[PDB]
Amino acid sequence: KNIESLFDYSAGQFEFIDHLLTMGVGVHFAALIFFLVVSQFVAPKYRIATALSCIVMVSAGLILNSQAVMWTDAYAYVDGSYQLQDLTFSNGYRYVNWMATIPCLLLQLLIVLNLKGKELFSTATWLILAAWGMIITGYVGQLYEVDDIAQLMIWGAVSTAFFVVMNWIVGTKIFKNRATMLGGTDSTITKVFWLMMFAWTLYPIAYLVPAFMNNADGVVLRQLLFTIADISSKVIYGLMITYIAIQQSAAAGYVPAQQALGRI
Ligand SMILES: *C/C=C(C)/C=C/C=C(C)/C=C/C1=C(C)CCCC1(C)C
Ligand SMILES: CCCCCCCC/C=C\CCCCCCCC(=O)O
Ligand SMILES: CCCCCCCC/C=C\CCCCCCCC(=O)O
Ligand SMILES: [Cl-]
Ligand SMILES: [Cl-]
Ligand SMILES: [Cl-]
Ligand SMILES: [Cl-]
Repeated sequence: KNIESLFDYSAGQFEFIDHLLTMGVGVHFAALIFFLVVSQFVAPKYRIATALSCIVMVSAGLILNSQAVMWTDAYAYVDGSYQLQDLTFSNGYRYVNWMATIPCLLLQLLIVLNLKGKELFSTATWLILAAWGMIITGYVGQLYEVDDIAQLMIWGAVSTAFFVVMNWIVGTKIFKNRATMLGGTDSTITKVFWLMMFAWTLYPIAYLVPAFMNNADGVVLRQLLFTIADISSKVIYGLMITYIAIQQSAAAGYVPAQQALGRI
């Protein structure tokens, strides 16, 4: 069902994909240690936002690790190239994991936006429903990336509709609650919005790779786009969320935050 199964891979193509996934594991678990240590400098009001980054680091890191082992399990060097064996490789597990990681990325944004109570519960509910609609329709579409490209594009259009509506909720909440943010993070949160628009858009681009580059080099390109998008949407994004959480904690008088920012 996946275009990965259609091709043999040169030693260079196979080893580069292996190193891309392995490097992605190292980056996420290295960042995990950072968010863990820094969490003690976050005020209790925002500490959930930094803990969610730790949850995203292990969740994304485990999928990248699972993809890397599946990649080496599925292919062996036979007659001068890496060829498919018994076990299969698939990108579908990324979609299943997004069902958990995307709500975590959205929740930590709502936390540093100083949303509370019923507006927090209502906004998160609509964001998660829009995200799940996007992921499920996209998962169904990529099942047809070999057998029915036309069906992959129609499911992608439905998924893009959820994507655009989700981004409109995110943008509306950011620019409406930007005024409530402390320590100059009202400026920083606008860059987080544009980082999200850039990084999250890489995923539909990779989703369309079977339509404009259905060959072994397109397989490499898709994993490369996934690596750029994962690092930007989770690691860099989490580093900006954590900075915003620390800066607002210090502005609100949290002494550990003031001492942490003061020592650097
Ligand atoms: C850390 C993982 C993230 C931020 C995943 C983001 C996923 C998306 C933004 C989903 C994108 C899709 C569309 C925009 C329509 C085509 C199918 C979906 C999955 C790829
Ligand atoms: C924040 C951005 C993170 C970027 C992560 C990717 C880092 C490595 C990127 C690729 C460099 C180009 C590698 C050359 C590809 C060789 C083609 C091939 O033989 O398959
Ligand atoms: C084993 C696979 C390769 C492992 C590579 C290890 C290198 C990881 C490098 C950094 C990952 C990002 C985490 C850095 C924490 C924040 C850095 C900062 O505060 O500027
Ligand atoms: Cl607090
Ligand atoms: Cl507080
Ligand atoms: Cl993920
Ligand atoms: Cl073959």
